[PDB]
Amino acid sequence: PIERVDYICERSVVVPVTYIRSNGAPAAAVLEVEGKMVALQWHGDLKKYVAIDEQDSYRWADRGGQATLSHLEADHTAKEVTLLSACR
Amino acid sequence: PIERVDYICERSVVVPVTYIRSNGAPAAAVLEVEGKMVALQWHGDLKKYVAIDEQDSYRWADRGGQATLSHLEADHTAKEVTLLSACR
Amino acid sequence: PIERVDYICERSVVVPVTYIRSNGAPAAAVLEVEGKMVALQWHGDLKKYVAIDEQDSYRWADRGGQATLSHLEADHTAKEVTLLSACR
Amino acid sequence: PIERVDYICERSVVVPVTYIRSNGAPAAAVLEVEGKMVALQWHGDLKKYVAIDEQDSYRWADRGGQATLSHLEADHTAKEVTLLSACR
Repeated sequence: PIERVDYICERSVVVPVTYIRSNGAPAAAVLEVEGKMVALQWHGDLKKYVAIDEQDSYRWADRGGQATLSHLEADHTAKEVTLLSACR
Repeated sequence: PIERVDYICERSVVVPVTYIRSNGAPAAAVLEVEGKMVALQWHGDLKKYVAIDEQDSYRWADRGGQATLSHLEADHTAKEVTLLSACR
Repeated sequence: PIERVDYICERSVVVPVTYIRSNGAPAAAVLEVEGKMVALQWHGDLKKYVAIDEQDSYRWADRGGQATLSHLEADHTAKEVTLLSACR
Repeated sequence: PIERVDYICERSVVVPVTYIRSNGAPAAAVLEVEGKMVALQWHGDLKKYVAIDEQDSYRWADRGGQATLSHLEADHTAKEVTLLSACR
């Protein structure tokens, strides 16, 4: 299943998302944020999508009506930075 | 499998693509073209990805080193319009 | 004067434009097309805006309700390619 | 004068900017951030460019090698939010 969902975040920022499912389960999300196309893979353990690029580790948490785009710099001192809190 | 591929087309136009595979086979492609995020599903019969939106029916043909972005307006008189011929 | 105008072209392609005027006259246009920010300068002789980058010579013709995005490759054999015919 | 400058910010975020000058002085900046084209006018008093849209009041401070994208929500309780700290 392929589903296009547009999210509207603070400052009227639009985050377009493509969700890709496989056999009932979340598998992939692709989104456009900060001028990048960000491919993310579902992480059932973290219950969040995590960018496939370890260098540029966006995370996208789908919580139904709401969603959160965060980012973790690739550093042990780095903490997850919430970048946007979205609504579809 | 999730794979980010960037394509460079005529006029140095960059088409970012996310390919999503399922059990060895192509399944989905997501690309950014003409300022849109375009979700496409693999069509084995047409051996091309076809937008999930019948209204805005981009097609993306992956031919290895080269790729073609086309579009079909949703009309019986409409013919496939080649929009870009890409290289990765 | 600075004016944001959004144009809707074929395939529902949106071309956002910023027009910059100086002392009553057109001076600059900035648009987003083909994933690029394209800065153009008014050419009174050609009555069209011409990209400042001679390498990537978009032209934008403002004809009121309608507008045309064209491109000229930097070659003597090259002819102006109409890329989009827009409406605001 | 029309000048294209690309800025690289945190998370490798690229902010393309067009600066428009008039008779030696800054006048306008157009940038692409958060998926928007943002037209800004120079404010000599604030020594920063301020979006022409009072609703979506990005500010862009050009400090030579470095630059800052901020935003002010249109509310008396709102404080300027630094969104990015850029380098050209």
